[PDB]
Amino acid sequence: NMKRYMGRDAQRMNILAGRIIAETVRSTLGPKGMDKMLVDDLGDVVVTNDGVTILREMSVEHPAAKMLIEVAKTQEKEVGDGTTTAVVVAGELLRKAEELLDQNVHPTIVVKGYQAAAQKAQELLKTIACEVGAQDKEILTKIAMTSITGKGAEKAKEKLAEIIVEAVSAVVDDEGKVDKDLIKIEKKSGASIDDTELVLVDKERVSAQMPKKVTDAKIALLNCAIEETASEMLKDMVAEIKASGANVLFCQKGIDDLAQHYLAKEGIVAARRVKKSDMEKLAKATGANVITNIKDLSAQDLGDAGLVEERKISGDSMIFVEECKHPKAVTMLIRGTTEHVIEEVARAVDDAVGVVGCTIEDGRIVSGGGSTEVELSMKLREYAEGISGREQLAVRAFADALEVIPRTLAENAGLDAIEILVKVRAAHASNGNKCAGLNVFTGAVEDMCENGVVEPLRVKTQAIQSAAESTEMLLRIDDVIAAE
Amino acid sequence: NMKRYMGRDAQRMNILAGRIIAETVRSTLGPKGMDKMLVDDLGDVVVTNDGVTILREMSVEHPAAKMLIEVAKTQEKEVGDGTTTAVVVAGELLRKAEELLDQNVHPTIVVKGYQAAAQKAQELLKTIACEVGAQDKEILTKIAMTSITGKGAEKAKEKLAEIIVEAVSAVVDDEGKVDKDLIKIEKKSGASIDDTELVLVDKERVSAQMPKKVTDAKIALLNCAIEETASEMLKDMVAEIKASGANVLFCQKGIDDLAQHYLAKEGIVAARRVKKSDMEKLAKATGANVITNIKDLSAQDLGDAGLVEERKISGDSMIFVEECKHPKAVTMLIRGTTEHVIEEVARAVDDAVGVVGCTIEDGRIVSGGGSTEVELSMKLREYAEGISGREQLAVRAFADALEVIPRTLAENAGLDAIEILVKVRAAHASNGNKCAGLNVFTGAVEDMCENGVVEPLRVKTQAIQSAAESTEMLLRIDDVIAAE
Ligand SMILES: Nc1ncnc2c1ncn2[C@@H]1O[C@H](COP(=O)(O)OP(=O)(O)OP(O)(O)=S)[C@@H](O)[C@H]1O
Ligand SMILES: Nc1ncnc2c1ncn2[C@@H]1O[C@H](COP(=O)(O)OP(=O)(O)OP(O)(O)=S)[C@@H](O)[C@H]1O
Repeated sequence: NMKRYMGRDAQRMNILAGRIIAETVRSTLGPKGMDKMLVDDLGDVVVTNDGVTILREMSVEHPAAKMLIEVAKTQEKEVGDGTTTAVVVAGELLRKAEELLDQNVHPTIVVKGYQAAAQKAQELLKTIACEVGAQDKEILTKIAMTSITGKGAEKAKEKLAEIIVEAVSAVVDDEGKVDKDLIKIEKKSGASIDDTELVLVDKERVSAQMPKKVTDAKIALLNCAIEETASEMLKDMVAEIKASGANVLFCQKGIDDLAQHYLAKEGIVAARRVKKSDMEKLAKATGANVITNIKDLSAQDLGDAGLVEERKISGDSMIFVEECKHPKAVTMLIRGTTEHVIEEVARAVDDAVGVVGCTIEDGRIVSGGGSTEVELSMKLREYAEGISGREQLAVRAFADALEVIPRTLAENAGLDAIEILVKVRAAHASNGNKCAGLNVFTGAVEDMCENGVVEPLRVKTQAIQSAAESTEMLLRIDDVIAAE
Repeated sequence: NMKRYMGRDAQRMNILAGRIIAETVRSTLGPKGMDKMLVDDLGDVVVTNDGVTILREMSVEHPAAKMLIEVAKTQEKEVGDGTTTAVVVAGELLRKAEELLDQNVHPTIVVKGYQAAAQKAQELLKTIACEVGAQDKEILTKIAMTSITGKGAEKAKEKLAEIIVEAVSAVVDDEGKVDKDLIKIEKKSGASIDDTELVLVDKERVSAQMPKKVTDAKIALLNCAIEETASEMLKDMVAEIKASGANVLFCQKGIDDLAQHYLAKEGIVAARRVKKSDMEKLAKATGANVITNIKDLSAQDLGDAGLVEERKISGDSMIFVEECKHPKAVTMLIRGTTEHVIEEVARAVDDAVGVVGCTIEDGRIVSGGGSTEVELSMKLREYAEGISGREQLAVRAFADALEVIPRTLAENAGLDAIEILVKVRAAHASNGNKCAGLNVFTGAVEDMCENGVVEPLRVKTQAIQSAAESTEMLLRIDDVIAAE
């Protein structure tokens, strides 16, 4: 009772389960990559190329397959971009492992070489990484351009990348990290995509008596109700909010009609029945605390916004909580034709903000298009030469597994994956180039540094470490116990 | 009509047929190699380790398998030793080929790299080959010792190798080739193996009147009968033999009683009804011509032997046709307990004569025990690095196939074939040793030059060229037509 596989039947069962879900997202990789349509139980339709969004919301039930959905989940959490690359590598590390397992090479000798090679791979990517001065805006534009590319070439327009860099360099708290929460994202309609210019609550003001737009507003987020009868029992409740010094008031519950007069009598603007999702947004953006008791409302529990304005944007009158000047907080009015386009243009900026923010924090970038994958592969095979024992073959299989990304890039491009794999490999020997990679549009092998195809070092370093540590643990299983 | 396989079903059918007969002789290789027992239709039993004798006399019927029995057949014809090694390599070249065929790499790109690598392998073995002065007898003893070893360590005794070298160095016709036919092989009984001292016709003299042993005898080989009635019609026939000047007469047919008196009257010794097999032996050893007419018997059709003597060796009185002094022809009295032992001690010398004769003619030897196989493998992988295109992978597969012999040597030894394959490979890098190989008795990797494990260059160069040319032709078949 109830389900168990023995030794060889357990090792092959776990390796096959990791490889089968890896091939599902193997075609999505590359500028000429494929998209996936997922239809669940509800009949809800969604089409996505992003590797992490596919694995999370689709029906997966195999025990070994569920463990590999933690690699991409910690890839989007730590980096964001490179969720597809982190899964495919892990699949190839299982393919090169079972080739050694059938030859009676012990799994512990395999895990001995796999860890030692991954320990060396991290201390080899450091040299081949180029240093990008934190405010070198011409390179930062290229890094942002490389991030928008991959989701679409038509999305990658010269003017869009210039806007993103200006926002990230402004929100840097000297010295000198980058907080991604400081940039506010707004999703509005209107014939745009190009009209995109450098929290939005779907509500109005509780009374027409209240004014419309402050400068340097203090926002009190109340979870508790400000309620009553007919005997001015709210004059205390209104004065308690005035005691803290908050001119803006976001209430999650209902505000009574008597309190509406008194809050407007002071000059304080209030909003009734704001969605619970929007209340959690306001607390983290402005730096506010959600208070569930009006008696204990403190002045240090209030958030700080730059510009609060009830604009009638796209017809609807909504509360524009953003804003600043010499600004530590920036708002991005991401706009497009249909809401489904807007959300995609919103997620495209999410990756573009991350890479520029990572470049400022680190300094660091590596050549994309399967360029640094070849350089690291040839440097680890010569590293394997100086290792005595059976653990050498594990390092050799680790290095031969690194050539999967440049191989799969040709698989989805149209060109032969066997011919180019030799052309780039020969163009890495001795010295040059280190930056030589495959350009899917041109066809021939080109220098990626001059093409503008660059990705942050964290995209490659995290993806290797997350895939290595996962495959090391998966090769340490010989018995599977699955009840029910 | 009648049998045909299409494309992929034809290529896999021919590769599998070559590999299946390669595994049959794969266990025979090495000092700790296995023997094979073959029972045919007649019920005749014979046990042999020699790779070429197995493939020739056993029941083989597959069309693709019969073509690979021409490699070892031309290995024993050209070299002698290394018939097993020539087949196993050809099998691995088919295994590494079908790995490329499943990846849609075209067979002509495979044959392009396989030929170019074999062309380089021949011009890389020339440097790693050591020059052995033709009369350097201390090394020639080691080469002879290495030849006797492989068939048996108990066969390999110090005194035996010293005897062989003296015979080969004497039969050298200056300057300066070695004729293997000049050394006569005799198979006699008696408690020996150690009593082996540095044509034998199973017949006597036709008349007791005839003498027994000449010096510098001229031998007339007659196929025609010297026959008669009762009216001295043989006085012409006897005088016609005397006209040529031959004191020794070997007759294949019957000699009549009247001619027996007249031949003995002259002093000419004759023998009646010598086996047809022995007549062909006498013609090639002494340098004689088989004449089928007594009227045309010429003096230039007579052979020349050193010593002809009717010894009563081992009880039986047989004609000892050998012999010399300052000798261009040498006789080896190979002796043992049972006739089946004698024949094996006779075949063990056959390999020992070849290698010493090849060393005098060439100069040349390479380290055995899978030593030069590793050196050539690492030198062709770096040679593959400087080749652009898909033909590189064919050279890589050609070089990776060379490590089969050192791998199979460990397979039959008892030690791990995965662990040692790394130990020797790492001990070949940069410079040293070139002569590093596996010693099956010691276990650890040792220098083969100091151990005395050396083989002629022709053993390795012929085996590669015979296996490469065969596998190149076999990869050029896509349709099989087999009628009946
Ligand atoms: N113009 C280009 N030429 C060649 N390679 C490129 C180019 N633009 C991007 N790349 C490479 O393509 C890969 C990115 O492909 P994507 O399909 O976006 O997958 P990912 O970034 O691994 O994961 P996502 O984006 O989170 S789904 C990286 O390895 C880039 O270096
Ligand atoms: N003492 C030794 N230590 C290591 N290798 C050895 C030793 N003696 C011989 N060898 C190697 O063993 C191989 C010879 O093995 P064998 O089984 O005799 O097969 P073969 O010579 O290929 O074919 P035969 O003799 O014609 S059957 C050669 O590659 C030798 O260099």
